[PDB]
Amino acid sequence: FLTVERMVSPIESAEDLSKQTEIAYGTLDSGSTKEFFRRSKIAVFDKMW
Amino acid sequence: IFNSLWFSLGAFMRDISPRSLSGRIVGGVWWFFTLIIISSYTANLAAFLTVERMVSPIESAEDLSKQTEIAYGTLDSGSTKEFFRRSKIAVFDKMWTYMRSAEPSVFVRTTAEGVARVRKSKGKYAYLLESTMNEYIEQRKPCDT
Amino acid sequence: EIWMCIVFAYIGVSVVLFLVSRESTNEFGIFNSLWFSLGAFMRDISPRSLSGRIVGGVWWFFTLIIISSYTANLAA
Amino acid sequence: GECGSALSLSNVAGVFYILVGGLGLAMLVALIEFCYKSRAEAKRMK
Amino acid sequence: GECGSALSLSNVAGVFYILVGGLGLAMLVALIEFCYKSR
Amino acid sequence: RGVQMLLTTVGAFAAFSLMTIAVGTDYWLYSRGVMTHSGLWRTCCLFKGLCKQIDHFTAEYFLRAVRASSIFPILSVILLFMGGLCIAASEFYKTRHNIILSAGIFFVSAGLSNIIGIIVYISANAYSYGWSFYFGALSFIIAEMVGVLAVHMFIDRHKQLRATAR
Amino acid sequence: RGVQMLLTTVGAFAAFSLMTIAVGTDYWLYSRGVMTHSGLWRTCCLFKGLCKQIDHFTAEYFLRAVRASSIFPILSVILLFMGGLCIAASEFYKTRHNIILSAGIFFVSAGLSNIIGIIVYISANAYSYGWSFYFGALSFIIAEMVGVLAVHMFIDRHKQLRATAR
Repeated sequence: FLTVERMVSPIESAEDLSKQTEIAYGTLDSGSTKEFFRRSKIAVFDKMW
Repeated sequence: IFNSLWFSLGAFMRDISPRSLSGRIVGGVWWFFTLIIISSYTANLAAFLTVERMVSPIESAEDLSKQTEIAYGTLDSGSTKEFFRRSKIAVFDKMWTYMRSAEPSVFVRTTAEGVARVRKSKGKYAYLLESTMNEYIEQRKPCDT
Repeated sequence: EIWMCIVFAYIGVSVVLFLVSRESTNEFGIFNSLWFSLGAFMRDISPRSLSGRIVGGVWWFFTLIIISSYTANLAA
Repeated sequence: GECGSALSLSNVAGVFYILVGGLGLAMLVALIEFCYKSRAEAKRMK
Repeated sequence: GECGSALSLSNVAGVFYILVGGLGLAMLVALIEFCYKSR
Repeated sequence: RGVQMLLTTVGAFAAFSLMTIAVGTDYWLYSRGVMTHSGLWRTCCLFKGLCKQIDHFTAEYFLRAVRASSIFPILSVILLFMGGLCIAASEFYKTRHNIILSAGIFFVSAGLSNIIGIIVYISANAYSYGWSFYFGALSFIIAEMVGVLAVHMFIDRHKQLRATAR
Repeated sequence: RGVQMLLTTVGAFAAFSLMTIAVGTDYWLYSRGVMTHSGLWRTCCLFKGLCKQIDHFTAEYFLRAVRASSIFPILSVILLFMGGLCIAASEFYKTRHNIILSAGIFFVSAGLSNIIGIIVYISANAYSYGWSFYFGALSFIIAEMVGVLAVHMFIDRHKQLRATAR
């Protein structure tokens, strides 16, 4: 339990968000952020959209 | 008292106290407690073996502003210097106010000079530069920045 | 090298025991003192004079930290 | 881009050191009180 | 696509059990030889 | 009886000379930067065949300075000198109990200085060791045994004195 | 003296009745699938308010069958019955040493059957416990103490016999 716990701690990323499904994430509707993701051509951001 | 203290030290470390059995509870509850301890620091160590991987203490501009051990500066004759000279943010103003009168001068005439100061200052110099250059240098030998 | 260390610890301890001995106590012989050093190195009564006492607790302490250490290293 | 198990003897070996200095001094005080007080009393008798 | 610390008492508790049966039998043989042979 | 004298002298010259040779060379034999040896003063290559001053030393200052100039092992040298000197002094001019015990103490503690110094060296050194280094550690050990025979002879003298006291 | 008799009887009826009640209900109280209780035979809800046969049972067979039908705790029941029965038998018809020791043995070992059975239950159960369950464990404990007073009175009788023997 001791080290199992203590060596843990995760730094994520937008890419980390893209690579997982446990934690949902989203944006405002009807806004420029949604247009950004809708029009993004970056693989991570496209995949997130 | 001397013999009792010896029973204390020898008790903590890994002979026979019992008589009163009113002293039993004291003895056992000791062995209990010290045992919990030794377990605790023991696995604490074993973790220190496993974990304890190093991390940089300070990663921000606010850390730089709050310290004087690590010097920092900018390129001369550039937009970064105009940024600090014209910044109204307390941290950036305070950093400019330090840097502009820090002795010896913390400013460099070339990016190469700033890199050389980072590389040669034993971690006692941090260089403020545009992110594109920083990430470029990050891909350069000796990969120390 | 750490093995050499423990060896030297052992010998120094034992001899120091016999020096504490300076009409005789239980550590009157080098052999018994060495035996004490061994049995302490592994997981029974030094105490009489309280002179040697402190030195013995020093021993148990020292080797205890040690074995703790090499054990953590092990599990690692 | 151009950037892409052991044992620490030292650490407690220091405590070996200190422990041993403790030993030597311990025995010093030991035989200095033994000799000093003990014999001082012995001749102090006659 | 639709797919994207504790303690085990049991394990050695069995050995508690067996250990204790060992106890009861041990004392049985004990007082049966004590009573039987002794008296 | 005289076995104490024999083991005493052979321990004195044995561990003493062995400690001196340990101070000489053959303390660390390994690849240089290309292989060479060194004896905590100057390293000597196999270019190859020459020598150079190699002991170019609150962590760097204190520890590095401590390892520098080989302070502890020289202390072992001087203390051993007092060992043999005070034993050869203990030959005559009886002084039943004082001198033998004294030289014994400074002699065993001298061994402690030797081993402690070895700890300082191996510590600060952070691939093979020098042989006369091993001669130095073994010298510390044999010294320890010599101290055993020393104190043993001393308490023997005590047994003679208190024995004849009645 | 008679304190042995008193503690003996109150231990007998105490731990015995407590074990029976432990067999009754209140062995596991927690959310069902909706919350209910159960006593290793049938669970009863708070739909709500009704009851149903809940103990619907070489790992599944042996372990599950062992936990089934509550074998060990019933063994504790029978053995306790022999406890009180053989002590009330030990009232008269002296038999200085045999009967008291016998009932003591089967009584303490009876406690062992109780605790072991509890182990079987908590084990096989793999959220809160039932209160009469705690009454069962406490019954095993008080039983153990009753055995302590039992054997203590027995060795007392031995002290009387061997004492008067001289």
